[PDB]
Order: sequence, then C-alpha cells, then structure tokens
Amino acid sequence: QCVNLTTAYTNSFTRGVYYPDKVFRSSVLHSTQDLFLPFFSNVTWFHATKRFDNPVLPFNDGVYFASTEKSNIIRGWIFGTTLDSKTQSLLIVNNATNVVIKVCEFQFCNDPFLGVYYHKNNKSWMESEFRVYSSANNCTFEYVSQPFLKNLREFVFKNIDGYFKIYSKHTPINLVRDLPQGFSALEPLVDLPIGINITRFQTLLALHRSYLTPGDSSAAYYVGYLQPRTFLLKYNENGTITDAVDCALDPLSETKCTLKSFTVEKGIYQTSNFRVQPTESIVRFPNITNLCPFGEVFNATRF
Amino acid sequence: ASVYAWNRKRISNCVADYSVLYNSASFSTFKCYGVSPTKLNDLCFTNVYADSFVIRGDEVRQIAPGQTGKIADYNYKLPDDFTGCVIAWNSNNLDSKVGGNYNYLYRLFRKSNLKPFERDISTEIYQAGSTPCNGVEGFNCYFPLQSYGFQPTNGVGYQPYRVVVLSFELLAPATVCGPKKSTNLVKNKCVNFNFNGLTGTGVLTESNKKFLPFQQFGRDIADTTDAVRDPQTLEILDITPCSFGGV
Amino acid sequence: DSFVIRGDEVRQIAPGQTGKIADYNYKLPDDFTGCVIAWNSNNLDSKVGGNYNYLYRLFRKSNLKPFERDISTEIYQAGSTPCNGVEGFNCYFPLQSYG
Amino acid sequence: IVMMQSPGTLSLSPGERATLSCRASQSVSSSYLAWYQQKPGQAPRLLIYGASSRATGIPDRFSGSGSGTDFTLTISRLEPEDFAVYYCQQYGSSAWTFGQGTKV
Amino acid sequence: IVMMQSPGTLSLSPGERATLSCRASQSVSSSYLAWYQQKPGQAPRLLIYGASSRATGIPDRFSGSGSGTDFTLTISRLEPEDFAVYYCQQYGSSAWTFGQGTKV
Amino acid sequence: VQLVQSGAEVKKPGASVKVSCKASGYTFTGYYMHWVRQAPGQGLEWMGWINPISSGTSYAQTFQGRVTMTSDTSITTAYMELSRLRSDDTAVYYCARAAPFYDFWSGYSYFDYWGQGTLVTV
Amino acid sequence: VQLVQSGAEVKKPGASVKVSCKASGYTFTGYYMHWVRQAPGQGLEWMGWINPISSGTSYAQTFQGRVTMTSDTSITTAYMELSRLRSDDTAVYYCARAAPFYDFWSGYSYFDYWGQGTLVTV
Ligand SMILES: *[C@@H]1O[C@H](CO[C@@H]2O[C@@H](C)[C@@H](O)[C@@H](O)[C@@H]2O)[C@@H](O[C@@H]2O[C@H](CO)[C@@H](O[C@@H]3O[C@H](CO)[C@@H](O)[C@H](O)[C@@H]3O)[C@H](O)[C@H]2NC(C)=O)[C@H](O)[C@H]1NC(C)=O
Ligand SMILES: *[C@@H]1O[C@H](CO)[C@@H](O)[C@H](O)[C@H]1NC(C)=O
Ligand SMILES: *[C@@H]1O[C@H](CO)[C@@H](O)[C@H](O)[C@H]1NC(C)=O
Ligand SMILES: *[C@@H]1O[C@H](CO)[C@@H](O)[C@H](O)[C@H]1NC(C)=O
Ligand SMILES: *[C@@H]1O[C@H](CO)[C@@H](O)[C@H](O)[C@H]1NC(C)=O
Ligand SMILES: *[C@@H]1O[C@H](CO)[C@@H](O)[C@H](O)[C@H]1NC(C)=O
Ligand SMILES: *[C@@H]1O[C@H](CO)[C@@H](O)[C@H](O)[C@H]1NC(C)=O
Ligand SMILES: *[C@@H]1O[C@H](CO)[C@@H](O)[C@H](O)[C@H]1NC(C)=O
Repeated sequence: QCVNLTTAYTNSFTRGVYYPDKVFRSSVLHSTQDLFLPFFSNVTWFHATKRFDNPVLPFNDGVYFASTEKSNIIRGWIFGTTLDSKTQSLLIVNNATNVVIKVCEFQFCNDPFLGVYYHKNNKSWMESEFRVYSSANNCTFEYVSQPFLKNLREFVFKNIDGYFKIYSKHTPINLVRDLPQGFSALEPLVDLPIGINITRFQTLLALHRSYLTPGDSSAAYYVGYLQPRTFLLKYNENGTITDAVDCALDPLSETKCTLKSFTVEKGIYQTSNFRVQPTESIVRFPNITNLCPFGEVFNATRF
Repeated sequence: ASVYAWNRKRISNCVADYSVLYNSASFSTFKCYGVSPTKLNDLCFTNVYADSFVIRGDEVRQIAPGQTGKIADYNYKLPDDFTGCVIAWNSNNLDSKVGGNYNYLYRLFRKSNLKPFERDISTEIYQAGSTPCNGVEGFNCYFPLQSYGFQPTNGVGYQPYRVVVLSFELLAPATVCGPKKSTNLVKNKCVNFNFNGLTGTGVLTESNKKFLPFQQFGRDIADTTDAVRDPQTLEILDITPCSFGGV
Repeated sequence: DSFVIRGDEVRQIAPGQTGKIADYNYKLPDDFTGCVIAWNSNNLDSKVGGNYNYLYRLFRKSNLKPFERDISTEIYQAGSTPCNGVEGFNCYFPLQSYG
Repeated sequence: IVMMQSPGTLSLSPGERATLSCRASQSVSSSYLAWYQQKPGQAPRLLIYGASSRATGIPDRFSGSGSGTDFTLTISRLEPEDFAVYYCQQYGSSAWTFGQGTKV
Repeated sequence: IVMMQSPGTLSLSPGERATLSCRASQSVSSSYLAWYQQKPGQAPRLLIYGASSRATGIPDRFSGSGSGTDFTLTISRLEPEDFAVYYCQQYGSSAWTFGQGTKV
Repeated sequence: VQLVQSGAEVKKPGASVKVSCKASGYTFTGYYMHWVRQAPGQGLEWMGWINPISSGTSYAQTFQGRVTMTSDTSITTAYMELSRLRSDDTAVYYCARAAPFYDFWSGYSYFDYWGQGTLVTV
Repeated sequence: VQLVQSGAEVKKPGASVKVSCKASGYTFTGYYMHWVRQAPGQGLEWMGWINPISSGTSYAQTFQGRVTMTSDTSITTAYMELSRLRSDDTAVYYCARAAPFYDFWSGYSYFDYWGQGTLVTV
C-alpha cells in the first residue's frame, strides 16, 4: 500500500570534499579533477497542522547529501529515473541491524516512507511496516552490509562507469541551522556495481505513527550538486586530507592552485587566460538549390 | 541475444582462466586488443564484461576498434581504446533453420552512430525524409530493425556467428585474476614482485604508513608506487629500489 | 618456404598475425622482408571423399618463434593431469587434417 | 491517377513487332513505371520495371521506354507465348495503380 | 555408474503427452546427459543432448530437462512415429553408459 | 523465389475470407507482401501491403476498414482477411513481393514475384 | 552425414569378425568413431572409439583385450575387429560419430550420427 502525504538555502562552505581515489598519499599537495561540491555554493535545505514535503530531486552529475539529527529519521534513498516499474531503480535502506541495497523494477509510492512507532512497554521506537513501494520484480542486484544511518551525517553519491559510489562521514556538531565550517573529507563507503541510469532521487524518512492519524494535526536535510572542478588537496603526515582549494572559487584560489601551494607570497602571478566566448553560429553557404546528380551515377543502366 | 539488443554479463570476484578459451579449437575468431592473449593469465582486472550476440559471418570484422558499418555504427560499438578480446564461432548448426530463422535482428537505420557500449533497443520509425512519420511507416519512413533470416544453406558470410566480447577494465582493487599460484612473502631482500597485478622490482619492508581501510597502495611525490597492501594478509609494505648507483 | 593451408588462413601468412597457423605452424617475424605468394590449388590438392594428407597443428604449449618448424606429435595436455602419451579427456592429438 | 493503355486490343501475326502504349493523367517518374504480362489461367509476371529495365528471366525481345505521361512496351518479334494481356503499372502517393490492360 | 529409466514400459494414446524419467546412481552433469530414440528395425538417433538441447532435425515436440541425478524427456504430443524405445545416455570417467531403455 | 497461396474459397455475402501466402527462397522479412485483386474480366487492383518485420500495414482506400493483413514469420506466411464480403468481391486474389520503401533503386515501386491466383466466390 | 556399415556376418565361437563403417559428408578425421553393441532384447553398450587422425583408441573394460579398432583415412573407413567371439556376442553392432575430446561444447559426450546396425551371429 501507499499513503498520500504531500500537502531555504545554506552555505556549503568548504565541505563536500571526498577522497578522489584509493591511493595513499602523505605530506603532499595533490591536484585532482573530479566531481566535487563547489565551495560556498547554494545548498538546498529541506524540511519534510500537518505539512509534508519530501520531493523528488534531480540527480544531475552527482549529489551531496547531509543531515543533522539524533532521531535517525533518514533511513535511505531512492535513485532512478521514472521511479516506477517501467525501469530499474536503486533502493538503499538502513535499519537496526543492516543496510539493504537492491536494484529492481520498483513501483514506488509518491510519498515513500518507513513507519516507526513508540513501543509503550519497551519505551523505545520500533519499526512497523514499509510504505516505500507497492511491488518489486526483475531484481538484478542485492547487497547487504553494516548500518550507517547534533550529529552530522554526510554522503556523496556518484554514478560513473557503472559504479554507484558512496562516500560518507560522521561528525558531531554544535550547530542547529547551518552546516559547520571547516574541512573534513568523506571516505569511500562502498563501490556498487549497479550499472543503471539515474536522473532523479528521493529521500526515505521514518515517519512517526502519530503523523498517520486521519486528522489534520499531530526531518531536515541538505542537498547540493557536484560539478567538474579542479581541487588542490592537502594530505597531512597520516594521509588525511585536512584542507582543500577550489581552483574556480576566486582569483586567489586560482593563484594557490597555479603555484601548488596553500600560501601565496607578495607579487603578481600569471594564473589564467581570458577570452570572450561566441554567442552565435553564423553559417553562410552559396544560395543554390539544385541537387547533385549522384543518383544518376548509382542507378545507371550500364556500368 | 540479437545484436541490436546485445546481452551484457558482469564478471567479478573470481579466477579467470583465459587459456581454456584461447587454446580451444572451437573458435574461428579470437582477436585481442590492448592485451596479448598469451599474457591474460598473468593479469588482474577490476572487472570483466562478457557481451554476447549473434551477427552474420561477414559482419564479424565489424566487431573491432576503428570499424564502421551497420553493426559497428547502429548495434554494437567498440571504443578506439578498447581493451579486451573478441571471440566468435560459426553457429550455423544452432541458429539456423529451414525456412529461415527470423529471431535475430539488427538495427539497419538510426539517426546517429552509437557511443561505445551503447545499447539502443527502441523500435521507433526512422525518418529518412523531411516529413514526420508520426509512428507510421511508409515512404521515407522505415522500421529500424531487420532480420538476418539465417538459413542452413547460406554461404559462410551469411551464416550466423555467436560473438562474445570480453572487455577488460583496469581502474579500485582488482577482482578478476588469472590462475596464478602465489608464493611466500619475502622481506628485506631484493626481489621481483607482483601484488594483485602490480609488478615491479625492489625491496619489501614493513610500512609505518597510516593506510586507510580502503586504500590499496600508496605513491610518493613522483606519482609512482612506493607502498602496497598485501592482498592476502592486508599487511602494508613499503617499496624501495634495490641498491644502485654510478660506478 | 612452401606449404598448403586453407583459403581463410592465407591472411595468417603475414607479419603481426595470430591464429592456429600463425601461432602453431608457420610464424613470420614482425620485421619480415619478403613476399607471400599463394594460389588456389583445389584442382590439385582436393579429392572426392576428402584429402587427409594435409595436416596442421591445432594445439601447442606455446607460440612458435619466427621460422620455427615443430613436427612433433606428442600428446597435448589441456588439463592438469599428465597424459603419459595417451590421448583422451584433456589429452589431445596435436595435429588435424583439412580433409 | 489514371493509367490508360492503348489500343484496348492489339492483333498481328507472330514474327512481327507490336507496340503497346500507356498514358498517364499526370507525369510519372520513369523509375515508377512497370509492365506486366498475364497469360490465360496464370498470375501476372513482371517484364519491365523502371520504364526500361528487364526483369530477371525476361528475353531481350522485350524492351520499354518513355517519360512524363507517355510510356511504351515493345515486342520486337512476337512468339506464340506473347499473345497475352499486358498491363502498365505506376507507383506514387504511396499507392500502386494498374492500367485496364490490353490484349495482344 | 548406473543409469536407470522408468517406467520400463509407457503406454498412452497418440495426441497425448508422455514423460520419460532417467535416474543416476551419482550426479551427472547436464552437459553429459543425452536421449536417444530407436525405432523397430532401425539404428538409434539422437534427440536431446546436454540434457535439454534438441539435435538437428528433431521436432520441437521433444524437450528435455533435469540436473543432478534426475533427468526427464518430454513428448508434448505423441505421433505414431514416437512409439519407439527411448534411451538415456551419460558420459563420465572417459566412458559412455546407456540406460536399459523404455518402450512407449 | 516461390509464393504459394491457399486454395479457392466460396463464401456467402457478409462472410469473411482469409487467404494465406507461404513464401520461400528468400528472406521473408526483407520484402513487403502485397495483395492484388482481379475480378473476372477486369484488370489488377492493389489492395494493400504488410511488412512482416513489424507487421505494419497500408491499405487502399477502397478496402480500408474491410481488409486486415497479418503475417507469421516463423512459417514465412502472409495472410489477407477480407471481411463483410459482397457479391462484387468475387475475384482472383494474388500475393506479390516487392522491396521495402528503403530500397535505394525503388524496388518497392513494382511487384517482381507473384503467387498463383486464389479464387474467392461470393 | 552418412555412415554405411558392412553386411551381416555369421561366425563360429573362437572366430574373429571385422565390421567396417564407411563415413561421408564430413571431415573424417575431425570426429571420433565409436562402436556400440546391442544384443537381442538388450539395450545399447559402448565398446570403444578410434581417432582416425592418429589411430588412437580407447576400449570399455568389457571388451578390452578382445577388440581392436583400426581405420583408413584414405577411404574414410573405420573398422572394429572383435576376436575370440562367444555365443553371447550375438548382437547388432553400430558405428557412431561423436566430437573429439577437445570440443568446447562437449560434443564428445554423445553420439550424433549412427550407421545402420550390422548383425553378427555367433
Ligand atoms: C535515377 O536517379 C535519379 C535521381 O534521383 C535521386 O537518386 C535516386 C536513386 C533516388 O535516391 C532519388 O530519390 C534521388 O532524388 C532519378 O531522377 C529523380 O527522380 C526523383 C524521384 O522521382 C525526382 O524527384 C521528384 O521531382 C518531382 C518534380 O519533377 C517532385 O514533384 C517529386 O515530389 C519528387 O521530388 C527528381 O526530380 C528526379 N531528378 C531528375 C534529374 O530527373 C531517376 O528517375 C532515377 N532513374 C531510375 C530508373 O531510377
Ligand atoms: C546563493 O548564495 C549567494 C552567495 O554566494 C547568496 O547571495 C544568494 O542569496 C543565495 N541564493 C539563495 C536563493 O539563497
Ligand atoms: C535516463 O532515463 C531518462 C528518462 O527518464 C532519459 O531521458 C535519459 O536520457 C536516460 N539517460 C541515460 C544515460 O540512459
Ligand atoms: C533489518 O533488515 C534485515 C534484512 O536482512 C531483517 O532481517 C531485520 O529483521 C530488519 N530489522 C528491523 C528492525 O527491521
Ligand atoms: C521488550 O523488551 C524486552 C526486554 O525487557 C525485549 O526482550 C523485547 O524483545 C522487547 N519487545 C520488542 C517488540 O522488542
Ligand atoms: C522480467 O521482465 C520481463 C519483461 O517485462 C518479464 O516478462 C519477466 O516476467 C520479469 N521477470 C520476473 C521474475 O518477473
Ligand atoms: C598522526 O598519527 C600519529 C600516530 O597515531 C598521531 O600521534 C598524530 O597526532 C597524527 N597527526 C595528525 C595530524 O593526525
Ligand atoms: C584469505 O584471505 C583473507 C583476506 O581477504 C584472509 O583474512 C584469510 O585468512 C585468508 N585465508 C587463507 C587460508 O589464506
């Protein structure tokens, strides 16, 4: 069954950076080109009388996802295209004991969710039923591993060369409204051999039973998008990325990348080139309409 | 599968003996690109894809890098930097019947060429002229697919061939290795080595580098391997060159 | 150097080629200097019922070196178990006829 | 379109030459004009296509020519087997049209 | 190895379906299991090989399936020419073994 | 190339007739199968065609709404079903082969092979 | 593919019989030639095979020491000679074709072609 539930920006700062590969480096500044969340970009802030808005978002070239909660409301995500039984979709769900990742032709609900209730005797929250999809078939992939969903959880989702790559970080915070400032790189979580087309995704939330009453009365996260950017990453003595420069952020960051350093000395540096780009395409061919007699060659009676 | 709708099989986390296939007498074509067929068992890959389909004899040459034609352009395209092996054999005794086997289709018309490993299985009417077809075939409006109609009496060029293309991916830990027997790990000596496909010469010592759980090897400022994770013990080893210098 | 092969294999008599003939029978070097001349001999080397006097090597432990001539008939081991000169499962007679 | 053949009936001795005409109410591409022969009790067979090209198996005694709205079929020497009904056929506007046929 | 077919005798009307079973004393690769048909006064002919694959010239009325120690031959519709003796055959240990055969 | 049609049929007005045409000697799906009618004492009339590869059809406005063409590639056979038969549908029906519309040299503009006529009386 | 065997033979106990099998329609040396026996009222029993390219053989333990298989590629003919014939060797003998052991798709695991049975009475 399905339930019909449908009835702001923050600063990304210097977060959303992940280890670009699986190579150990130390005490070195490494320049890499990959899909990263641009520094100081506009990250959309979602908040799912009753009001419910947990929309399907574009995947674009990859997604930066973050949440700040101690209630374990965010349980998973749906990644796909039409998000119905017509095409294959990737379903990632966390629960009490493990993470289940499946690829099937899922017939997803418009407002997919996991039910949770407060057990009056145990005095704790417990799982009830899934209301994510009405049916699933033609399953091609299944994977099960360890669980990972003032507590900031960050994820990066990429879909490159058949691999659905997930990076993650778990950091304690003292913020309520905005994401924290400072630098912390996300580590590879899993490389999934999924091999599917993804253009849209949706967040799976655990909804309290009390919200499912028939009356009109009785879950925040951040989404950014990755871009093809050049980053200068600083690896410390233990091979941890502790800082980074977005080479396209501003003229100083560009200088820092050019000089392969996080510091710049007094002076004037040649860092880039300027060029005006064309806005139109002008085609001027001879104004003739007669066609070339090629057919007369191909359909000749005799060769 | 039909070539217009070729079937891709993903192979991983296994031992790949390619000598069984290469030394077989049962294949008519076995052409490798980017790799020698006799060195395959010494290599490790991060993934192998086995793409299977049926085409007619004359079209077997189109299953290669740098080719053009109805198959190369509209059905199954291989990249110019393809690494892998194209294996084919005559299947006239399997895929042909009296009266013609019309279960094998190929794409005859398309708006543009396919990208490498693109799989187009649409059946939308192809517009050859300037006038919209509106889903109706007729003059200047063609049904994009056609059958081979394989018959047991056809000449070789028109007999069915079963083609399997093994693409070798080299990203990522290698998961598909040849059937090579491992040796004991030796440290504090000048040795040749091969760590999950990573070859070289040098001295292996215990590393004090803080490798993360996902990292398989490291590199110095020269961007060359200077440390590896042993694929069996998960021990981190530093690699230095064997003593050398001018004389 | 003279020999008989089947039509489709004529392309294998060249530099940079692979196949049963190029690898196990007659190998030409990548720096080969010379000419490869061939003609149809269907009216000489064929007979009704099949001409089985023309053999080629189908199996070998390794590829030939340029201008190497291997005329042994030792049983080829395809498996891990020694053949001990006896053909059978995973033990093949290395030659075959064109017929 | 209307494809009109003439004469409705043609009669002459074996060994002689016969000319069969087909006229169109509108111009017809030479590539779209064909001639058929139908013997008594038999299905039609193709003789000429593309105005002038002989079909496989057709004797060189048969030839065709023409353009625009005027096409002909020529039988240089008539044999006993040529005394049949001939049709002209046109393609256009995604349709196939036959003339009324003439009997030799 | 022992290849045992059942029932020893099978009897039913033409137009109906017959199931023939073959059991092995030990597991047999599906690739090594074949079925034969032998008509009175005639040599055996191959029907099914590789457990399920039809031999050339064999009607699609015949099919096979199975694995391990249990294989079957199915005749979806029996024709007068199907009322013959069927055998199952196994390969292994460099030897070829036939079942005792069953008569339809 | 051979085209073999079904035998003659006799039907009452209002009835439907299905005439088959089995093809051999060529790639069945490589050609369009056309149907042409010839009433007694009359000339040849094109009815329509079917493209076996997709079972796509086109009909003359004369027969459109009465005739349905189908095919089965597994037996390389084409069918023409003419419903609501009238007395003026008494005719010899032919199947004929022509190239598809994508033929460069306009082989679709004519019919190169014909089956034996099948007489249907109404 | 055709396999043609010699005619029927009648032998006394202790005698030897040689049954030929002439093959045609295929590359003779490309296949193994197997022999299979069928005693009256009994099923099929595999005897052994010969590989014409090398004249290599293998026999069932039942016949090993009594049966010798030979061949002559110049006339694409295989022979099976069974010595020390006993009364229980009365049977119909067949020659049958199977792929060589190097066949990738296990064509050696079965016999795809059979000759006409040759009756030998002892
Ligand atoms: C031999 O080929 C010529 C050239 O035609 C060209 O090549 C053919 C193989 C096909 O691919 C054609 O589509 C291509 O144009 C034929 O002459 C040309 O025929 C076409 C089609 O009949 C003519 O187009 C028409 O022109 C009239 C106006 O007169 C329009 O009303 C129609 O709608 C349509 O556009 C084209 O004008 C004509 N060109 C010339 C120079 O004659 C030629 O008929 C053909 N011969 C044979 C035996 O096939
Ligand atoms: C996006 O970020 C810029 C700062 O670079 C800010 O000025 C702008 O108002 C933000 N847009 C929205 C809708 O908040
Ligand atoms: C993914 O699916 C969408 C349809 O929702 C389609 O428009 C898009 O082109 C597809 N992308 C790829 C790579 O197939
Ligand atoms: C979590 O998912 C696993 C799937 O393997 C299931 O067995 C387990 O019972 C689930 N636990 C809860 C609390 O849903
Ligand atoms: C309730 O609490 C008890 C422990 O006192 C536990 O064993 C039981 O499983 C809990 N009930 C549920 C549904 O988890
Ligand atoms: C897989 O998809 C095909 C095509 O829709 C369908 O026919 C088949 O039944 C599906 N598989 C399963 C197990 O339902
Ligand atoms: C590097 O690792 C060492 C050893 O665990 C630790 O003492 C040191 O503080 C770490 N330095 C940094 C910057 O993490
Ligand atoms: C096999 O490799 C794993 C590492 O993935 C190791 O933990 C295990 O002990 C090894 N087992 C043997 C027998 O070597």
